[PDB]
Amino acid sequence: CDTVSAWQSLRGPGTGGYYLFKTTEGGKTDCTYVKGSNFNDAAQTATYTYGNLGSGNQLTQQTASASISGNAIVVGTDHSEVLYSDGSTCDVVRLNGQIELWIHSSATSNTGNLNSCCTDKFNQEKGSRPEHVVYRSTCPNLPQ
Ligand SMILES: NCCc1c[nH]cn1
Repeated sequence: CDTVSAWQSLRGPGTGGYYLFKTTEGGKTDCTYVKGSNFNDAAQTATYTYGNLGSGNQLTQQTASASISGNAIVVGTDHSEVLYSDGSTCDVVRLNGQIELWIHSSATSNTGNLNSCCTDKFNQEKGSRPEHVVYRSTCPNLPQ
């Protein structure tokens, strides 16, 4: 289960975006997501649009520059260390001690059949910490 690089994780397929599927973090807002655009492969920088479910059944949106530092995806002060990513469908990252399993928008109808490398890494790294499911099928589509 050789991981792709942090840049390959950030960029993913280069289209769509990622929903937070499971996390060790409690109190997370439903439909937490990130979506990259304006990918600069040379500089390994992108625009991130991110948010979660707000009012009126609409996703919130805030933008930030996303970049890479070592093996972490950097958004503001958040450095999310890439534990495993396939660069295509899912990522397992560590941020503020929390273990997070993110899924590409193309993978949201198969959450029981995700890349074994992603689920194995998430299950290993969370240890005895209870998981929380943040994604649901009724989450709105990502910002277009
Ligand atoms: N595809 C990477 C998703 C992500 C998680 N955290 C920051 N970005």
